[PDB]
Amino acid sequence: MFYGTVSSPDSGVYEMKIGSIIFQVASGDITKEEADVIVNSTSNSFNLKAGVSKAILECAGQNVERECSQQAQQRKNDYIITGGGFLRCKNIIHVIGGNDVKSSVSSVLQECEKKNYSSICLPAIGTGNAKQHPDKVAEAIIDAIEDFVQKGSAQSVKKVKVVIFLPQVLDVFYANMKKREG
Ligand SMILES: COCC(=O)Nc1cccc(NC(C)=O)c1
Ligand SMILES: [Cl-]
Ligand SMILES: [Cl-]
Repeated sequence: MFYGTVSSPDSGVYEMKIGSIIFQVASGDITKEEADVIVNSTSNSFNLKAGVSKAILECAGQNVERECSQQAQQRKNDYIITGGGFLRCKNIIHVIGGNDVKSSVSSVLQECEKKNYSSICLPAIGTGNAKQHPDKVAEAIIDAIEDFVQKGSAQSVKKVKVVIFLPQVLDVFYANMKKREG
C-alpha cells in the first residue's frame, strides 16, 4: 500500500520509504543530530533529567528549561514546543514518555506540517524512565507515520529518523521494518 524496500545507505543505518517519507533508524547520541525538529521524551512536568532527556536538556541549555516550566505552569499540556537552544534544530517538541506513543508521534507530524518543516529526529519514545516495551514503541511510531501518509497529510515532511540509545533496541526497530516491507 505504502511501504518500500528496507536497505542500508550507511553502516548501521537502515531505511525504507513510507509513501513520500523516508523513514530511517540508527543507534547513537541524538544530541549530535541536525533536523528541523528534535523530539525529547520527558515527564508530565517537562523537567525530567534521566535517560536521553538529561542529555537533551543539558545540551539545549537553561533558556530552554525555563520555557518548559513557564509553559508547564500555564495549562495542562500533552506536549510542548520550545526553541532549540544549543541543539542543531529549529524547535524541540517535548512529549510525555508515558503517553500513548502513536498519539504523540501523530502530534509531532501535524506540528511539523504547520511549520512547513522537512526533517524530524526522535528517540525510542517511552523506553527510558517510562519503561514502555521497545516492540510496542516501534509498532506505534511506524503506525503513526503510516496513518499520516494514508490520510494524505504529508506535504512538507520528507524525512523521519529514529536515533536510538541502545543497539539492542535498534534490532527491534529493524525487525519491525522487515515485517512491513513491500
Ligand atoms: C546509561 O544510560 C543512559 C541512557 O540514556 N539510558 C537509556 C536506556 C534505555 C533507553 C533510553 N531511552 C530514553 C528515551 O531515555 C535511555
Ligand atoms: Cl522515557
Ligand atoms: Cl532511545
